[PDB]
Amino acid sequence: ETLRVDPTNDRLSALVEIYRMMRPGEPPTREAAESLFENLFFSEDRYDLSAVGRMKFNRSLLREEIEGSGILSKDDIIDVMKKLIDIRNGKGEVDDIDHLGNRRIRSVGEMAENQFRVGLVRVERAVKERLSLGDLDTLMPQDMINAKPI
Amino acid sequence: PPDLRPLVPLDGGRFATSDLNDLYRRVINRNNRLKRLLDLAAPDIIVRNEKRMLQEAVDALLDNGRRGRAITGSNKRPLKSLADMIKGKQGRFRQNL
Amino acid sequence: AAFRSVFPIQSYSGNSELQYVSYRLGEPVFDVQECQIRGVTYSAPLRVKLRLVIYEREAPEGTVKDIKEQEVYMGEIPLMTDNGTFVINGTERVIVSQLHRSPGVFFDSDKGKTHSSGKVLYNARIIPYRGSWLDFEFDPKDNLFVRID
Amino acid sequence: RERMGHIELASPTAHIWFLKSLPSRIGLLLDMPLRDIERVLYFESYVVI
Amino acid sequence: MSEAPKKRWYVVQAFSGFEGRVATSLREHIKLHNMEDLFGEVMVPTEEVVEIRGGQRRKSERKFFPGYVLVQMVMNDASWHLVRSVPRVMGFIGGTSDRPAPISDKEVDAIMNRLQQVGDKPRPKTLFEPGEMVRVNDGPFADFNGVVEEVDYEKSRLKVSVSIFGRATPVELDFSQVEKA
DNA sequence: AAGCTCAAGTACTTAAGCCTGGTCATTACTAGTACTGCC
DNA sequence: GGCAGTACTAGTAAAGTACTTGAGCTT
RNA sequence: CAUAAAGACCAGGC
Repeated sequence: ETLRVDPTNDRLSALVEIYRMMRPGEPPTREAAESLFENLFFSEDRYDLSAVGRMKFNRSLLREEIEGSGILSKDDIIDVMKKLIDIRNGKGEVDDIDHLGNRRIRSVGEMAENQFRVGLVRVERAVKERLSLGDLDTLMPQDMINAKPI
Repeated sequence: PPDLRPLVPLDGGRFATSDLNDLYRRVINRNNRLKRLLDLAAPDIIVRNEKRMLQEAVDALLDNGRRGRAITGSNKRPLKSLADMIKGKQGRFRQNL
Repeated sequence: AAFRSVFPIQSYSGNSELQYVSYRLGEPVFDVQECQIRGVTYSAPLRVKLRLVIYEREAPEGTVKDIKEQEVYMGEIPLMTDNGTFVINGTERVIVSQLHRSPGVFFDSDKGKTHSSGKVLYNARIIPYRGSWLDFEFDPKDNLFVRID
Repeated sequence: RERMGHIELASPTAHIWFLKSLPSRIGLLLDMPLRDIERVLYFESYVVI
Repeated sequence: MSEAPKKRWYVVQAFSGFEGRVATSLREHIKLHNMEDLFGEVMVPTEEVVEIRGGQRRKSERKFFPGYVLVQMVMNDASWHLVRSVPRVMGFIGGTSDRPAPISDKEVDAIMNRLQQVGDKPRPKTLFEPGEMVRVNDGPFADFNGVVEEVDYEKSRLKVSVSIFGRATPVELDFSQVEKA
């Protein structure tokens, strides 16, 4: 009944609506509607659930292994929503918010990393253009990288 | 009033003035333009370009923010209007009381 | 662990491969006692080893080369005193650790339906650190919705 | 300080307190739209009811 | 496209003194579409700097319209929406705050003609001395003038009548020494 | 067809004293001009 | 000596209220 | 007698 009130019918109009909700006026292009949704929950440069958060994420779904990637996958959210339906029907109970398996201390070095990854995603866009601004192979010291956005 | 807006320097090459010094200087430069450019004495169906500039000049004395704010270079804050000193759009109503 | 997200860069007609070795800090500015008695900012530059190679496809000129620089200056991060405090401009600084809810999935009671009655509903909320939100809530019409950002 | 001067404006202008306010003083008494026509005529290019 | 596109223009109410790099920032933000898609031409009536020359009197005024950009782009209604999306622009101009009304091209060229029109009547053109009409700039009779009454192309001389002391003084001068009326 | 009220939808709201501390930066990008090096 | 490149420097990019309004239901 | 701006944010007392 969510599908019946769903206006979209395929992958394309879903990406059009996901761009259009993130200013409800227009469809962007062919390419930016893909790149924005890939930069919502499936790319480290805009969405990093850092590598501890995968380990805490696996215990919320009773997974066996604890290692994995930082960004989410297409199999995780469906398995979460199954547990949402199961808690709605009556089986199972709520989870503990304040338990320390969920309530985690973030260290000072990890905070410096989380204030350095902001400059990394800008300086990657710097080295993209300064790959083309280099003459032949002089782009190591300064013609590649800037210390201003970091 | 003349002495209500002084023009003294702060220290060296910097200044501390009111935000009314940038707004009363515009309304007067958008006043005689409709009088003598525009020497007509026309039907009112012709002229557009001046009251779009003069009304734009007096709106910054009226209100900034209800359609379009008035900002300065490297400043994403509206110019402190005469109503904005009373109602405190920038949060200075929490500073007046 | 954050360096290795920006090294594979793939430009069409460039064929660039950037491989990493290690980071080594350079020299500091002064010691731990001149940052209080003086106006020492103590901005230690961060220099990083790099290994890049180029295979250009624009026009064959017959000249190819691989010039390698040992250290390149990127960023100005402060360092740590022998106890564990920082300095940036003039003063001593300590960053407090952060404790909040996990980057995962949760199942609380309800939110949003405090205006109406809001009888039985269950819902999920995810807290990321950067990006957009992702919620999955219900309505009195028994339909599952989504909230992004 | 006490003495005043006045600026002769050739064309008169509006007071936006009487315009963007929801109880429109020139929309209720004088039967125009209270919000719509004010965002149609004043700043824009509709001419000399 | 199946139907031929028809490009139109609009007017962009922005800040005064804040306009030319808003056009440059239209080039910045709306970069990288490999085309010739939507933009036809940008029109910048202001200059990014100012001239030392201003009004002759402080009573005398300007016909300039600072902060009013004119951009060509199809939606139909495009080039005030996506020009306010470039920052330091006051609003959205025309029919309503989401939908401008279209104007013709000749009205746009007339808005350019309001820029091109200058204040050419405080009535001076001098470039002129008591003779009628030339400009001598050499020797004794510099900053004076007259008429070459007898032209000598073979001798390369011009017999110019200088009105000094209220009296004509016909003197023969070179082509490089004078400027022809 | 006119119209009359009703309900959901929407935007907007104002955040219970005063007091000093220290600090921190007041803008970094574009355009024109002037200076210097090379042909 | 003249022209072009570039660097320096001065303008300049939570949980509620009211209130609106769209729609469903009658003379 | 005149000068130390304005504002933001944080910490602190009760």
